[PDB]
Amino acid sequence: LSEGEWQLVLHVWAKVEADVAGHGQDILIRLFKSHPETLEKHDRFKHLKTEAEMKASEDLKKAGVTVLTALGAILKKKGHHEAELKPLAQSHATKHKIPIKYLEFISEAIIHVLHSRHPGDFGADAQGAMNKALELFRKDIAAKYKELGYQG
Ligand code: HEM
Repeated sequence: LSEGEWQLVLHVWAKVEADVAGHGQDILIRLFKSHPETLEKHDRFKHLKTEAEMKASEDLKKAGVTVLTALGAILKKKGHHEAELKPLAQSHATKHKIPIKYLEFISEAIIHVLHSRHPGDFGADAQGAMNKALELFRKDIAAKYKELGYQG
């Protein structure tokens, strides 16, 4: 990415950082409504049925913060993220078994929620920069998955 593209990514991300849990809820709810098979991966809360149940769930709220905390740390490295990807790839490839296509699905949900919440900070320039950042994440985590023997 260019330095300007990185700055656009980090600009909108600072808006996420104002309420990380609420953004995480919205992104996971979007993911699970759009791609219900992904909910099955979360044993603690895979039985949730309605949007209201999802919003009330403490476990789902914790999960959203876990994801966004880790992704924010990755984005702030501006591509220089091998050390942060290493433990993530280890668990996601060998324990949770999250295929790349699920990482595509959550990327779509992140983009949807950022555009819904922050359109004036998420125009075409910024959306393209975030798309590039999230594609770089997925490309590099895929390479690390294969190093670990996982072809997902
Ligand atoms: C931006 C993408 C993602 C990030 C940064 C992320 C990050 C994290 C982190 C930091 C943890 C806790 C430590 C660990 O187990 O490694 C975790 C756990 C987990 N992740 Fe992810 N993750 C992402 C995408 C996903 C997706 C798309 C799924 C499912 C479709 C998923 C399923 C899980 C599961 C099942 C756990 C174990 C805990 C639980 O059941 O809530 N991850 N992830």
